[PDB]
Amino acid sequence: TMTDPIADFLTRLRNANSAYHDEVTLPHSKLKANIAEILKREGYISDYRTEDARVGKSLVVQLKYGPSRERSIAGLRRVSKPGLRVYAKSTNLPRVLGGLGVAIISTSSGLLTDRQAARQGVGGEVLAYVW
Amino acid sequence: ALTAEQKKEILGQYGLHDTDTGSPEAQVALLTKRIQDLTEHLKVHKHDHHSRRGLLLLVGRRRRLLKYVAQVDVARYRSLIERLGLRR
Amino acid sequence: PTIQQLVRKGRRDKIAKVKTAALKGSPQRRGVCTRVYTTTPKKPNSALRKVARVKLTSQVEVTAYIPGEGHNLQEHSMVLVRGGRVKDLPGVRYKIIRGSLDTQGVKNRKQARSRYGAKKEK
RNA sequence: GGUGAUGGCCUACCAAGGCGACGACGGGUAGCCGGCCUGAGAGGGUGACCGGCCACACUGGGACUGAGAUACGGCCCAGACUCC
RNA sequence: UAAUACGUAGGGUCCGAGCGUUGUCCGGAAUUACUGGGCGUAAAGAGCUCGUAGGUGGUUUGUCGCGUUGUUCGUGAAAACUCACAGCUUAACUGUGGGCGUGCGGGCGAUACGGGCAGACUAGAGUACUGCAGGGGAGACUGGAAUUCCUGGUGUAGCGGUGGAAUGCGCAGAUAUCAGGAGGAACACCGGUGGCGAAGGCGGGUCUCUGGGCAGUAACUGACGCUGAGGAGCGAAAGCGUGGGGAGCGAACAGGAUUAGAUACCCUGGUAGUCCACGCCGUAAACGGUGGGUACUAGGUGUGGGUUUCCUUCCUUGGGAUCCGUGCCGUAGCUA
RNA sequence: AGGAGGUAAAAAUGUUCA
Repeated sequence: TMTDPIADFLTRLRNANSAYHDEVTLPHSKLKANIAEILKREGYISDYRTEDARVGKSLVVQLKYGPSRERSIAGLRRVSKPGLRVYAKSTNLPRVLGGLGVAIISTSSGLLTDRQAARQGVGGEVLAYVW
Repeated sequence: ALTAEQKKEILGQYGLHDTDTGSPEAQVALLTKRIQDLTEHLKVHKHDHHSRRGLLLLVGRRRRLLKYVAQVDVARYRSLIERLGLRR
Repeated sequence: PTIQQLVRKGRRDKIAKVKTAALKGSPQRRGVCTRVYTTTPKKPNSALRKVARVKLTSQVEVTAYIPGEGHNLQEHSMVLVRGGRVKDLPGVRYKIIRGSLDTQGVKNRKQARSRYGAKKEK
């Protein structure tokens, strides 16, 4: 069955970005919403709406493309998977794409990039690389 | 192959409230009746492997449900198995 | 595979085959030539390749090539055996090296004398 | 009871338990480590000098002495070997 | 026989009191891949299911702070390694100081994620109700065609068989034809890129018993789910056992033919077996050579089952929407 | 464009480096 909606979310994003879709609807989770907020702030998506479905709540990500359909995202990669959770200390955080990327880190200071995590001196669960 | 009357009979005394079917108690009761009927059917027709497989599936479903009940509250599990004549 | 498959069963490197087992960890061995003789190589090559069945100090009897032009070897000769593959000779992995207290150097070697036990003449 | 000390360590009795697929019990191999070699690293291999710990002192067993004993250059016994 | 690969000379090159060889280890080897591989055809998906342990876990509230993370303390001997300095004339080496000591234990914090605990929810899963399709399975009974055999007429000299023949069957009345009977097995047409089943596989009809699936309703429970080591079960055909049966077919076997030979292809026969009952076996190109579950990612076109809806003939397999299937084609992507 | 089925009987092998 479903085992990580984080990877589901990243995959919906990746496949829609490959197919040049403008929207991505999926189920809602507070964690996925926070991830979408990070992606919005780092500029990998245009916006994200949280709306109501027939049963629960949905996330509608308005993706972003340039004028010549340049994919605003070039890759997504779940890292802390179920079955193998990976945790990063503040020192050995990962540099995605030589730093031009963004690693999503879950910490007790919240959900924040590797840059923010190194700034705040903390680390935690490495959810994704979203160059 | 149970009829609606036999089902409702079972649900009366193994269901929690009037309209419950999905409860583990009710499901286990229904599956127990089906298992009895199918077991007698097989004691006659021993070479009905295609139905014995369905029997095994129902057995697994019943076991899963009883596992859920024992995980939730053990008194329900005990009352269920002693009221149905089950071993575990 | 999956991570749980790995933590259960793990990775096992393919077992490297022990080679030159007749030496038994030694670089060389001493042995008596039990039978000096000549062998015919594989099909593309043809020659009369000089070899010796030698009974080493490891309690192993192996075939060993005799490089160089000439050799003074008879049976009952004390010989020093090294490793080295001779392709055209299939069933052999060991060579004999000069300066073995019987195998004197090759005559008139003047380029690669160290590999054939030849002293410098001056 | 015994020990310096806890403890089936030992003993009488009592109960019938304890360990095992998370690999008991067996078989094989091996002294362990800091370290060393390699390798981008992870890792692999290794355990020489040097330094620490262990074990052993012809084999096996045993205690005595003593603060302390595997008591190499100590004791007792048995055994193999060597010698008078 | 015209060797830059052998041997020697020159000459060049790589090192240099060393140079080469052997042995051993690592590397290269992403060649056991955690970093860092794969399994349609390259080696690689168990024959398929069930299910134990285990692994894994939808949405959400609160809490614990176990994992996790931060900080601090102690320890992580010295030597080593590394950085810097200093000293043996330099270097090696040596020393000094720091770092390292990839960790562990205590203390003090954070609580996003995982997890535990206590709950909540319905989108997964399962149940109920209504319907639906279906060679799903088992048992019993039963039907007609056809073959073969038997009996009896008619009927006479060939039939059969092949590439061509011959064995063979017949002339004791065969083949053929008509009628009747016995028995066995398989079920034409329907019947197909069709349906069902986990797979194997399932096709005459009826009855009985029985399993699974799908759609719709959303009444119910409320993550109960997924996978599944081992294990258990099912598991074509052949085969084995016991007992029946035995028409046809038919390994073996026997003749005939072909052939250089033919232990074969072809022909004529023909035993086990194929069939039934109960059981063993437990394999197959058990193949989609593709494990299961879930989510997403262009479409087109057929077809099977079901729900609805719109032109409305208000005829209607007229079309559309949707769920489940099953096929062909074709993007992106993937692929040697 | 619409519409049954067929026949070729058997007939082997290939020292050298290439």
